Order: sequence, then structure tokens, then C-alpha cells
Amino acid sequence: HSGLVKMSHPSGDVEACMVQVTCGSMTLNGLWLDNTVWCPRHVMCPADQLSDPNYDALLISMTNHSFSVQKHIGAPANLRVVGHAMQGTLLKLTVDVANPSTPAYTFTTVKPGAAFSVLACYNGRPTGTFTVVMRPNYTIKGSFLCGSCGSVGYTKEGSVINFCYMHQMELANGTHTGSAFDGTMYGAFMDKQVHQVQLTDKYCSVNVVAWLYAAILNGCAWFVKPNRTSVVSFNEWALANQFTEFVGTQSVDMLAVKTGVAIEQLLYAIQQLYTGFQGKQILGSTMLEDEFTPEDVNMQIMGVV
Amino acid sequence: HHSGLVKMSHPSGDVEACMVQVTCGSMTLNGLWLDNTVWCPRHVMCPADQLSDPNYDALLISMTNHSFSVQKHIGAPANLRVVGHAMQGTLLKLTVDVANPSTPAYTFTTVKPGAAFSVLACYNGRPTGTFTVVMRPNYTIKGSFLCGSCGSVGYTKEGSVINFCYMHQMELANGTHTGSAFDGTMYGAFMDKQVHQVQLTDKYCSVNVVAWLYAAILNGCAWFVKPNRTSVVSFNEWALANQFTEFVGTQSVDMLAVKTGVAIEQLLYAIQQLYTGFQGKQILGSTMLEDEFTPEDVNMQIMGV
Ligand SMILES: *[C@H](O)[C@H](C[C@@H]1CCNC1=O)NC(=O)[C@H](CC(C)C)NC(=O)OC[C@@H]1CCC(=O)N1C[C@H]1C[C@@H]2C=C[C@H]1C2
Ligand SMILES: *[C@H](O)[C@H](C[C@@H]1CCNC1=O)NC(=O)[C@H](CC(C)C)NC(=O)OC[C@@H]1CCC(=O)N1C[C@H]1C[C@@H]2C=C[C@H]1C2
Repeated sequence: HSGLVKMSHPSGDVEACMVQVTCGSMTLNGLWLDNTVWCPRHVMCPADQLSDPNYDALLISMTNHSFSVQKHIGAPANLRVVGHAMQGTLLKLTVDVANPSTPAYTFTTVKPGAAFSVLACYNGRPTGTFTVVMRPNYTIKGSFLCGSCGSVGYTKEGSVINFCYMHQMELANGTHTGSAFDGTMYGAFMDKQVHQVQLTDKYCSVNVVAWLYAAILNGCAWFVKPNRTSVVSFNEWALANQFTEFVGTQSVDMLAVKTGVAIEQLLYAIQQLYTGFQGKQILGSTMLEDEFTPEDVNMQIMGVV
Repeated sequence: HHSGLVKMSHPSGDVEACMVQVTCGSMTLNGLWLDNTVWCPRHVMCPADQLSDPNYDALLISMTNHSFSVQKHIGAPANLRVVGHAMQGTLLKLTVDVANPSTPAYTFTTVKPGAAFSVLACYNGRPTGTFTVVMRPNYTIKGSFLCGSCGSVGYTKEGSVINFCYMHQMELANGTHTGSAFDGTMYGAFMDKQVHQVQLTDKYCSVNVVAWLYAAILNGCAWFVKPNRTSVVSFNEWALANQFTEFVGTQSVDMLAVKTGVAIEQLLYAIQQLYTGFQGKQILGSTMLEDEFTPEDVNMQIMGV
């Protein structure tokens, strides 16, 4: 065993922020921070109108009294809405009570290849947690059912929660996408119930490098050769072979120092392994793995945060 | 026949009233003053001899409120007292004792590749020029910035609301530029330190090339239009093999297709042929594909939408 698992942040601080938002006949989840509740704006749309909503007119049609916000877990509460606004694909509802359990937090956009934790919620109740990597095509391979919209994704730096994702939709191929908290959708997606052009996914090269380092840290290094491929040369190759371009980080550099294996050795290895594992395995796998980040490998195997 | 297309920025007056000079030690740059907050690049704290690998966490802890001098030069001049300081990603959040009386209605958003925004280029807190750029697919912009321009801001405008999307940070080796969003993340994989950085490959923005071909058709230049069509799905496979972004249609593109009667798929086919060479002909005075004008630019400037 590699010692790697899909590891999420503990979810308790975020659980204490989750609420149910109802607007007429629709209901979904919201995030209660300070005096604000964030939720997907399509809670305003009638179920027979999700294909072509005019969110501007829907917002005008609403009053503060049109929204009901309920906290179900912990100490239950019904929150009076005293203001409402739209930002991109999210609603910003102002409530009369500040969440007493508001954690230290920021809003940040997550980048392709980076990992974050998701708290899956239904009717304002947390039901599970998992971690995903933002794919190069700005989808995530998640697990979301009807009623999950408004479920949140986040990272944590120290005690500060960095909210990066609010769930909106499932694509035809079964992957998922949603909004950052500036209200933009990830990728080119729109929050309407129409089939949409979803872009080509790629192998995340930096994460494949991290995984090969995890294998070396486990004493599995049959694929390591003296041969090296430069970052520039690898990146020209990656463009032709459905890999993201490799951008080194201090986290990757720490793996290189610990193992004594240079990044360029693993970039050469990836080019060979992409043509076939030749009947061999790496960490029990016969294919490249890009769902573990350099930070994952440093933390889980080396204890370096 | 001049197309009627120019690089058209928003009037800058609303944003000029928000620019300030921020000085820390012997480093100076520009800041954005909204309500009681001044945003600026965090490398204002870094000594000029330390920019290659700054310890920004240690630098921030060493500062006091008195380390920062904030001055408004244009309009009604003022020297603003800093009463709090914090770091959000690659930006500093300085709290000042007086709210900007000229704060416009505003939001913070992230701009996506191919989208246009306006830039107010500033030096020592003084606006000096305005221009418009499109975010490149490698998350750089083709700007015009010199020493002292950091903290210059980019924005779009929806109605009277200014959507701030960019704070200038650096110039890359190839002469292009990049910066931060106001969540503090750098665009792309870039880091705000003075070191060599991998530059991802740029691509043609297919949606903008399509917009430009519609501009040509609207101007009576339609020799490249044929009955032949390429589907979006087929074009996007071709695009990944030819350094184009994948095409995602929008309502703005659809408006161009309806006005001209030329289907998107006809222009996707045309792009594929034109990319191999214009065969000695010109389109709107050019012998190569143009991707610096958006569907919205064409709708606004040519059809007057
Ligand atoms: C919000 O809770 C919900 C989350 C979804 C539900 C299933 N899994 C999820 O992650 N979001 C939606 O239902 C959104 C709402 C939009 C953004 C206004 N719609 C959505 O995800 O739609 C998916 C696709 C898009 C086209 C479409 O009709 N459709 C639904 C599928 C499901 C049924 C089988 C085929 C169609 C109908
Ligand atoms: C802030 O005012 C300033 C704006 C720059 C100045 C020139 N044009 C701009 O856009 N920003 C900087 O000086 C930053 C500071 C960093 C982020 C701490 N550095 C910067 O822009 O460096 C640019 C230099 C000069 C041109 C160039 O290629 N380059 C990058 C360095 C790094 C590699 C080693 C030498 C070259 C390549």
C-alpha cells in the first residue's frame, strides 16, 4: 500500500455554515457566513423554466420575503432575509443575524490540477464529504444528486477556510461543475438546463509527477532511468499528447530533494509510460494517476504541510 | 472599407477616482481605493534586492500600519492614514480611516481567456493611459506596462457597476504581462517573484476569430463563406491539433449568425481552410486570422447593440 488515500479536510467548521434556502417552489443549499447567505441563483427559477431563465427579471420579481432560510443542524434557526442581490450565478442574501459559527475564511478560485474538499448537502443537511481535483476542462468528477446544488467546496490554510466552489450542475458525461464565489462559473459553462459543449480533459502532468514520486518514496522506482526530458521539451510534447504543460512548484522540488530523482527524469518516464506500462504496475496501477497533488504526497507520506 | 472596429475601452473616469499611490520603504506602486480598503500588490513590501524569493509572510508580520504611505494625487488630493493591513494571496488589503467618497458600484470577478477588459495604466498613483486587452488562453495579456505600473487595474462595466478583474503584477520574458484577480490569485500558474517562470503556450481564440469573420461579413467581405460546414465537435478536435481554443458558442455569437444569416459551422469550416493560408487574399485588410475582437465588440461596434 502506497499510504495514499483520498483525504478531505475535517468538515465540522463548514457544516456549521450550511443552510436550506427556499424560494417559492424550489429549494437548495446555502452557505451562511457573517450576515450573508450564498446560494445558486437558479433557486429563483420555476422548474418549468430552467432551460431559458431570465435571471435579471426573476431577481426584480423577488422581495426579501420571497426567500426562506433555515438552519437545521446544531442550534436550528430561521433567518430573516433583509436584502437580496445577484452576483454572477450566485445569490447574495443578507440576513439579520450573523452566523456565530463563522470561521476565518476567504474566497479563492481553484486551478486545474488542484485538489479541494466538498461537503455534499441536501435540504441544508450535510450528508458526505469527498475530495476532487479540478480537471483541466473545469469539471470535477464528483458525486452529486438532485438537491445537492449549493454544496460547497473548499481548501484550508491553517485555520482559514478558502471557499472555492458552489455546486450547480451535472454534465452529460457525468462530471460536475459550479461557481466560484465571485459568481463566475468554472470553465465556459452556463447555469441553464441545456446540454452544453464540454471541453476536452487532459492528464495533469504535475500530478502525475507527484504520483511517480510517491511511488519512489514507497521504494517503487523501476521506471526511473538516467534519461531526462527538459521541461520545455516535455511541454512541447504535452501539447501533442493531451497532457497539461508542466509548471514546477516548491512542493514538487521538495519531492525531488527527498528522493534524489530529478523532475526531468520523471518527465522522461511519463513519455515512456504513456506508450504503455509493458505489463508492469506502479503502485498497483497499470495507468497514469493524476488525482494526487504534490501537496498530497508531501503531507500524506512525508508529513510536510 | 474600414471595418468600423477599434480597440474600445470603457471611459476611465470612475476608476481614475479610485487610484492611489502606495509606498512602503523605498518601494512605490499603485493601489485601488474602494470604501475603506486599498488593494495593492504585496511585493510593495519587498526590498529590491529580495524580489527573487520573498518571504511574504515574514514581511507582512514585520510591517506596521505606519509602514505604508497612501496618497491620492488627482482630483481632491489626500494623504490617507492606514489603520489596518492584511494579505490576501498576492495582494495587500490596507484599511484606511476614510471611505473613498468616489467609490463606484463595483464587484470583483475573474476574467476568462478570450474576454476583453479595460486597463487603466498608472504610475505613482497617477493615471496615464487606458487601453483594452483580451485575456490570452495562457493567462497573459499583451499590455503596455513599464516600471512602476504595478497595481494598475483592469475592469469591465455592466451598467453602472464596475467589475474589477485584474491588478497588474509582472512582465514575462516574451513581453506579455500578467497579474492578480482580487481574490489574490495570480492568473495562470504564475507566481509574484522575480524568477524565470514557465510560460504556457498561447493559442488562437476561436470564438473571437469567429466574431471577426462575422465582422467581415457584416462589412460585405464574405468571399471565404462556403456552403461547407464543420460541426462544433469536429472543429474542437481540430482545434486541439492546431493551437486553437475549443469553440463554445454564446448568445452574442448567435446574434451575429442571425444578423448575417451565416451559420457558426460555416465559419468553423472557413477557419480551418484560412488557417492554412489566405491564398493571397485579405480579410478586413489582414492576411492572418484576428482574435483580439470579441463577439460583444462586433455586436456593439458594428450592429450597435
Ligand atoms: C442542483 O441540485 C442540480 C444538481 C444536479 C442534479 C443531478 N446531479 C447534479 O449535480 N442542478 C441541476 O439540476 C441543474 C440546474 C441548472 C444549472 C439550472 N441542471 C442540470 O444539472 O442539468 C443536467 C442536464 C443538462 C441538460 C438537462 O436536461 N439535464 C438534466 C438531465 C437529467 C434527466 C436526464 C437527462 C436530462 C433530464
Ligand atoms: C511592477 O511595477 C512591475 C511591472 C513590470 C516592470 C516592467 N514591466 C512590468 O510589467 N513588476 C515587476 O517588476 C515584477 C516584480 C515581481 C513580481 C516581484 N517583476 C517583473 O515584472 O519582472 C520582469 C522582468 C524584466 C523582463 C523580464 O523578462 N522579467 C522577468 C525575469 C525573470 C527571469 C529572469 C530574468 C527575467 C526572466
